[PDB]
Amino acid sequence: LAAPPGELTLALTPDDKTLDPASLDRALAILAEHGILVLTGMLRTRLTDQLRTAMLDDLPEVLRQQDVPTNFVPGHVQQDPPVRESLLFPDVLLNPVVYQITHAVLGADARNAVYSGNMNLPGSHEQPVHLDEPHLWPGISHPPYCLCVDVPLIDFTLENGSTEYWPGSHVLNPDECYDERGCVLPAELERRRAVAPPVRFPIPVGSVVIRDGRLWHRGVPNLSAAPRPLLAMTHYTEWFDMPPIQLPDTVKSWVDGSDRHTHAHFVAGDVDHLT
Ligand SMILES: NC[C@H]1O[C@H](O[C@H]2[C@H](O)[C@@H](O[C@H]3O[C@H](CO)[C@@H](O)[C@H](N)[C@H]3O)[C@H](N)C[C@@H]2N)[C@H](N)[C@@H](O)[C@@H]1O
Ligand code: NI
Repeated sequence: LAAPPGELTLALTPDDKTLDPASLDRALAILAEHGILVLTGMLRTRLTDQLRTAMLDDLPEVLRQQDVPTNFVPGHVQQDPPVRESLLFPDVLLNPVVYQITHAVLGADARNAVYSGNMNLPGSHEQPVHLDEPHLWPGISHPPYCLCVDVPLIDFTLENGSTEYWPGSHVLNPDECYDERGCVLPAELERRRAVAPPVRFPIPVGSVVIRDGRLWHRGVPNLSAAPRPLLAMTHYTEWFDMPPIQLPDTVKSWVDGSDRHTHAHFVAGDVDHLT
């Protein structure tokens, strides 16, 4: 593919603060059927440039750690973006279109409880197909309780490790489908591949991906010369237990008391996001 598939894609400008009813209906219809929705033209260059720069500037500190935290296989580094006041942007944390969709899917009490990132390094390995958040009981069909909000901080290409997604996989929860790490058992993977094979496609910087937290996906090798930073948030239902995001009380004024909710603990000092 050369672009996000039309059936998963809704196009916007950074000026759009709400989806009209027909746009919201299509957004919800895509998330319900495919478990993944690509929103193009959401974020200004000004914001993505500063976040990209901050995360690449922090990568050296991350690679110096005694144990570099990875997801599954070499080269998929867990990296939190900074929570400096200067790098906490309302249009990223409290995006009005993102929360319009998450409010409609999860309810008005839904809250962001993740402010993290995935730095995919040059020469990274293939992750096993997994879900980031499990089904709440084995062998049970239930609606979503969490939505991953993924912000690419550079153009994602097939070369630099755009994520493999398995459309419609978010509703699959037969017995002995998942292991303790959330990896899909091989038997189920092959059966699914027959009827609905995975897709991988470019995603331009400025885009936002909203997906069911239970969607099957894998990180894949970054074959470029440059690390591929993703900023990651996750909206949960009110009743799902999550630790709070540590934020500086310098952002409490606009974060706390907003009707788009964040599970946050506000600290007096600077926060150390890296450990
Ligand atoms: N899309 C955002 C992020 O999603 C995932 O991070 C998740 C964990 O996966 C999840 O853990 C779940 O899975 C574990 C192992 O399967 C189980 O032990 C655990 N009980 C179960 O809650 C935590 N609750 C929250 C964390 N933010 C990815 N790792 C990461 O790449 C990505 O940035
Ligand atoms: Ni994952």
